Amino acid sequence: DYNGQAKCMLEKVGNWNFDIFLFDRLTNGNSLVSLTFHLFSLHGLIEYFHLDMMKLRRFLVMIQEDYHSQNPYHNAVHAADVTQAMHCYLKEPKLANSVTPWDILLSLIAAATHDLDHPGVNQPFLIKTNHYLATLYKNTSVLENHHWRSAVGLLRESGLFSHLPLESRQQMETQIGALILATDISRQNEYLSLFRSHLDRGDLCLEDTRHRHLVLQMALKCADICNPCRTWELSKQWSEKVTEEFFHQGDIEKKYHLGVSPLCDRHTESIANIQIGFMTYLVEPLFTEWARFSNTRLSQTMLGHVGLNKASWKGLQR
Ligand SMILES: CCn1c(NC(C)C)nc2c(-c3cccnc3)csc2c1=O
Ligand SMILES: [Mg+2]
Ligand SMILES: [Zn+2]
Repeated sequence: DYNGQAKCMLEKVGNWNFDIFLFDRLTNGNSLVSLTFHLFSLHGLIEYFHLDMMKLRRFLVMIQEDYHSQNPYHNAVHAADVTQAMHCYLKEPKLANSVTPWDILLSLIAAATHDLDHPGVNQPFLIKTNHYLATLYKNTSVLENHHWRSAVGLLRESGLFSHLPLESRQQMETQIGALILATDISRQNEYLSLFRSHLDRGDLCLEDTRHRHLVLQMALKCADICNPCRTWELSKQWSEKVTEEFFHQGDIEKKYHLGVSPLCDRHTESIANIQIGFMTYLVEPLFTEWARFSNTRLSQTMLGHVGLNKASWKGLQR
């Protein structure tokens, strides 16, 4: 029965109300591999790049298995969700009419690997505990650099693009890296201001690769924080999961006298308040600029869901 209904759900992979949780349940935890394999096929990439499907499945599996399923939030299902959202944005007319198969290929791989091997604790925690990653990357986008170099290790190991020129492989690594690093939420002000200027100037030229890759970076930043732009039933689950993971980092900081990070203290913070401030200060500003770039039904739908989800969280207060 379950393999049947999964196939059926994928017919609706371009829907904003896709249900990634049911999809992962139906596939016995195989959502990222199964979703992304399908999108590679849907976007024609297996033919366009003469990909061996056996190596494709192996690469996708090494990615999926390199997420920590025991993280409440940062696991392969969040990756699969971000990949499905990215696919919806690639379908928006300004992207659909300018992106190349190569852009589509990098965007999906970057979405799929953007949180690879995430340890379930944030950058200030890794820095203050002297984790080896923080030294390796000199305290700068420590997580994102880790996800990226981990992704480059899987690309090399899989041999999936071994038949393409070395220079193409290197460029793939570099452009994926610029996409993943854009997901460092602590640098949102820099990406959002740059984006907002171009949008004020009206100077973006989507047949220019540099401009188009800045837009793709904005698209991936959207995909990564679009949980509140989903339906209430989806958004509620993501908010519980994200909060569980934050509160767990707080319990460790409390137990070991590490200093409790903002948002991680279960005794002074609530799920509702955490969501409301996140929506006001990070989600709405990004999605309002995004809706100026791509002024479509999808962008309105996304922003209506934020307004609605925000009223729900206020409702659940006093
Ligand atoms: C969409 C999942 N998500 C993420 N994703 C970040 C981790 C990319 N961040 C936050 C924050 C937050 C607020 C302030 C500063 N840093 C994080 C509050 S709620 C929330 C959330 O639901
Ligand atoms: Mg991340
Ligand atoms: Zn993420």
